[PDB]
Amino acid sequence: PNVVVTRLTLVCESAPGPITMDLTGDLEALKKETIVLKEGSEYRVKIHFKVNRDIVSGLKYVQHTYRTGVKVDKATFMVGSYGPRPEEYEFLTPVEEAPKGMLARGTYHNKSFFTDDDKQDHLSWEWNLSIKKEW
Repeated sequence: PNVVVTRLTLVCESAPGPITMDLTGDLEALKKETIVLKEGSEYRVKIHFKVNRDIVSGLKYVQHTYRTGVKVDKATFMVGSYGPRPEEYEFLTPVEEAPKGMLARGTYHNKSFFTDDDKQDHLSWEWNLSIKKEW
């Protein structure tokens, strides 16, 4: 395909190691993968993607976050226009603060969509974020 989503990374300097998932692999297995942030960490979501053949416009990243007892949190980010090249591009969301406090720890269930104004399903995937007192 012209657009290929390759990877999700949580960018956080204070993390003791990389926080990343390979989106070219088994998507069913991503749900079991442990993605941990220390509570209160400042981080950004980084989506890596390739544009292979043709200039594209209106790319968008959508993330739905499910947390027990809370209404689903829906966020849309404009990614924009990109031309073809061999090297992947990286899109980063604005910085956000991870949840903090005893009642905010544990599991956040995410469904992510990389799409565009034409509603193409470039990739849809699930992943879980675990918020912990320590790394």
